[PDB]
Amino acid sequence: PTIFEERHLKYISQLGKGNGSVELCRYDPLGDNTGALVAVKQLDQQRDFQREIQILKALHSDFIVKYRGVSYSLRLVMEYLPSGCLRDFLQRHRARLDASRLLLYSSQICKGMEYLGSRRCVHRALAARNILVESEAHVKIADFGLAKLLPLDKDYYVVPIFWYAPESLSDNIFSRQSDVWSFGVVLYELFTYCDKSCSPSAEFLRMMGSERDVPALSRLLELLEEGQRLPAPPACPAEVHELMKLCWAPSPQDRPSFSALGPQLDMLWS
Ligand SMILES: */C=C\C(=O)Nc1ccc2ncn(-c3cncc(Nc4ccccc4)n3)c2c1
Repeated sequence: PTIFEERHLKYISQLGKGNGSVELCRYDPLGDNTGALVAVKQLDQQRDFQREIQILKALHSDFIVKYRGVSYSLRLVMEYLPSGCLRDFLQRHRARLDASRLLLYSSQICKGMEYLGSRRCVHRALAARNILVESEAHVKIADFGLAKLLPLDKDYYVVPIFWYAPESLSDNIFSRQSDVWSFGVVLYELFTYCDKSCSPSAEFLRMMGSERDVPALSRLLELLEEGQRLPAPPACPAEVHELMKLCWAPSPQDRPSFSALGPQLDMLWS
């Protein structure tokens, strides 16, 4: 929880890039390569980094990536999770992993989302690509770039689409209930071991009979209105598929809470 002097941050590698980049650095004030490793995020967006840091300063959970401080143009310094993105990890260790492990990860993501809910924080971005793996036994939620704190008196706000709840698609509405819908897509992703051919984009594009890279918002809404949903992945226990279907109830108030999904996933693992 400190200001990291830029001169002491020794660049190791680029971890990711998007809309924005995350760099693996060694914080070496001594200058003898004994210092701890950190992940440094760097970028009209002064308002957005101000928004993101205010949220991250306030989160303290073993299931949410730890905010470590700042460095300087504002840079955000976070803990580094050595096993990287869940999407990469599941694809590389598929043969060595099992349904038990995916239930353990599902339970941990659900605990972090319960915590975010307790802070009236909407994550919005939740997807396997922003879940990070600390160790074989532990994952954490990352990417707070689109996160938002709800007002005290309003449980929603108005702002890829394959993780979004229908109200987000049709009315630009986001809430903790739309985060539950996205969590259902994450459960789907975990159970495919993040396989590219069965990704939410690949599967929804097949279901919609699309012959293009970019989906049509109107067609996805039509498919969802019909009651169509992502199928149960081959590796998927029937119990988990039922939980996904609940997260995907068309009305937000009819979706389960993370506090209700959580013990169920925990038990399936245990
Ligand atoms: C798959 C990319 C990757 O390996 N990324 C990554 C690995 C390890 C790690 N530790 C900490 N972070 C981190 C820290 N703060 C923010 C972010 N932001 C994002 C993570 C994942 C997707 C998008 C943004 N990551 C990483 C990141």
